[PDB]
Amino acid sequence: LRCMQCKTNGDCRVEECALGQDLCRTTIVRLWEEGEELELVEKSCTCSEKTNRTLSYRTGLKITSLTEVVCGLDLCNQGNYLECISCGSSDMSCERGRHQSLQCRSPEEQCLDVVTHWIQEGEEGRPKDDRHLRGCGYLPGCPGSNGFHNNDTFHFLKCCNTTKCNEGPILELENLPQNGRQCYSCKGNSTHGCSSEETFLIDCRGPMNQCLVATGTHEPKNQSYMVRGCATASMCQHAHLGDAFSMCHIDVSCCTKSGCNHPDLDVQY
Amino acid sequence: NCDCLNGGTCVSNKYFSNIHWCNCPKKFGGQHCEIDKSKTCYEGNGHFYRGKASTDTMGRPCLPWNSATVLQQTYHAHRSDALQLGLGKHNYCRNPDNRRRPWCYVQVGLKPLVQECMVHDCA
Ligand SMILES: *[C@@H]1O[C@H](CO)[C@@H](O[C@@H]2O[C@H](CO)[C@@H](O[C@H]3O[C@H](CO)[C@@H](O)[C@H](O)[C@@H]3O)[C@H](O)[C@H]2NC(C)=O)[C@H](O)[C@H]1NC(C)=O
Ligand SMILES: *[C@@H]1O[C@H](CO)[C@@H](O[C@@H]2O[C@H](CO)[C@@H](O)[C@H](O)[C@H]2NC(C)=O)[C@H](O)[C@H]1NC(C)=O
Ligand SMILES: *[C@@H]1O[C@H](CO)[C@@H](O[C@@H]2O[C@H](CO)[C@@H](O)[C@H](O)[C@H]2NC(C)=O)[C@H](O)[C@H]1NC(C)=O
Repeated sequence: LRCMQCKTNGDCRVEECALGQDLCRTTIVRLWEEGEELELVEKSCTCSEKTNRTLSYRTGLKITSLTEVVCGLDLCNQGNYLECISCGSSDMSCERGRHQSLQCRSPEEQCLDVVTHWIQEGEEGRPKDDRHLRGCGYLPGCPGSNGFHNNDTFHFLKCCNTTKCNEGPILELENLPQNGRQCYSCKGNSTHGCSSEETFLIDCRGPMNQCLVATGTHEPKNQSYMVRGCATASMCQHAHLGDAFSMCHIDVSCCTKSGCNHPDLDVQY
Repeated sequence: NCDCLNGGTCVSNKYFSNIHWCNCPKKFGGQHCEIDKSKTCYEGNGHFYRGKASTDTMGRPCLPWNSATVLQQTYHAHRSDALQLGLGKHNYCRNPDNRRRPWCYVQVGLKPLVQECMVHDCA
């Protein structure tokens, strides 16, 4: 495979898709202010397991629209009525209860609530993810919910179709009652992030009752990541987890008994 | 590293190939919050001119710095310093080479041509 690699500025290229790359992507961000708009586009050989998608949300009077689309074969990236609640953490419309209506413009796109929450500290790290987002869209696995958390992250998605089906209060992790299961937490590589002494037991909350182990590659520059934590049923499948951790070619394992998912219970390679 | 300028905290999304972009201030525009929406006059050499001025002295329009033709020329939006320079995907008077006042390439007959632009300075 070879894909079209277009930088945001306009500058293109033809990329020889590297080992296990296998997908052409076109990602499009379109912003619409009052009567005013722009759009950015990147393109590249991407990880397989990706898939077409969309996200859109009001923040103030600004309306952001994400879309990304994928296709099988060479240089395919080369050419050219449902209501939901909307808000973001850009303008703190989510935390400050400024929720707005957002009519979806498509048949297939439904109400969404997404939580990206990183703990960490300060500088380099903690991706620029809005961390609370609500609006129309279609995303991996869909209608459904899934989540993960571990000692330092909480990801959650709620996908559904009914008028304002995504309303409700902002969904914070310590607002979700312990479920009784306890699973190892860690995240990095057997050297760092998930060495024996950084990996430890934690209290699963809310719907996340399965102990998770995911191994994959850390496609933002390699290193072959590992992740342990508390997953929902859903996240344990269809590589939904990759999107949270931006991982490629993940093998995930999900045991339903407390404290399985210990390191020495792993399958591997 | 987080690209933007002026105000403009930058934002990304895990779902969409972790693509990044800027949340912009009231008086600013552009991918990188670069374009200065308010400013009318120029500030000197007009090197640091950002505001959005399209036409030129004869009334003709500037070609976009990202246009196929302006990509032949010396100053275009594909070059490493394009951000720094003030060269975006637009047709705005710009003075990247430190000429007298800001200019832009303007299609005259069959060739792109520099043309001193509109926009009086403060004076
Ligand atoms: C994302 O959405 C795309 C569809 O909207 C899709 O591209 C589809 O890919 C096939 C080729 O594999 C194209 O097939 C074309 O060929 C058939 C006949 O065999 C015709 O019926 C079509 O008119 C068409 O010419 C599709 O055209 C093409 N559809 C589009 C809009 O580009 C991508 O593969 C999708 N990727 C994922 C993960 O869904
Ligand atoms: C488990 O998670 C918590 C954070 O919620 C971490 O505990 C804190 O540790 C930091 C820095 O080491 C302190 O500044 C905070 O005061 C602590 N906050 C709380 C609520 O305890 C802890 O470091 C975590 N362990 C790992 C490996 O991520
Ligand atoms: C474990 O992962 C870390 C990254 O988390 C790897 O780190 C690199 O170490 C080199 C020096 O040897 C530095 O120059 C890089 O900046 C580090 N990158 C990161 C991300 O830390 C580390 O090499 C990995 N080790 C193993 C055995 O996989």
